[PDB]
Amino acid sequence: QAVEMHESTISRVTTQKYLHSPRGIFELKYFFSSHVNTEGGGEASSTAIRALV
Amino acid sequence: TGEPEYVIPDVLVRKHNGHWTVELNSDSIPRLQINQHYASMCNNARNDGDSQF
Amino acid sequence: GQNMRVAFMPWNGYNFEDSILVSERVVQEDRFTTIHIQELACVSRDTKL
DNA sequence: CCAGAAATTGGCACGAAAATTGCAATAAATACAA
DNA sequence: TTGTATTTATTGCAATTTTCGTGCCAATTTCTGG
Repeated sequence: QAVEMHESTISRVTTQKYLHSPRGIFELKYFFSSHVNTEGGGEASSTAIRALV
Repeated sequence: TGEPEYVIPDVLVRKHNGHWTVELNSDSIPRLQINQHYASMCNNARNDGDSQF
Repeated sequence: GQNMRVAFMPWNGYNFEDSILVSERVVQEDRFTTIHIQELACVSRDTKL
């Protein structure tokens, strides 16, 4: 929705491509994750929950 | 014995002027160019068999 | 350098062909002792794993 | 100390949502001959 | 003056497979009263 393209194009582009950040080297598919609910009403990613655990 | 293996990133993220900026890694971006010699060989007076090719 | 009390004479073949005979008192006074400093480096990088 | 009770764990299952892969020629703009 | 042949500009839909969270329960480990 943000870049006004199809989900298949987004899926194909972010395949076996890496990104360098001051924190490390991450695959572009590392930033997509599921979620659970939250008492306030929001959502919390599974990566954050794994880090907390 | 041995040595670690690295990976060349495709996109670089850095914090400039207080905001994060993203660019492409210029050391790995593929690029091509048209040979000007054979391209300029396209003479109309030359045989059509070569010209169409 | 340093100022040294020197005599010009042969001494039992120990100054043969530009050799130099040195007193022990020179060593005991640290008159030609030098300091040397060396640098070592360790680099921590980022790998794929 | 013993044995029954209770807490803990992970394999399997269920639907639902999300990610992946097959499909191969056209729309429109522009320059040229009557 | 116009109708037509040639050259840029099009980077999605639709099945299908895979992954998500969470319940059930058999097997295992921990706990507590007489």
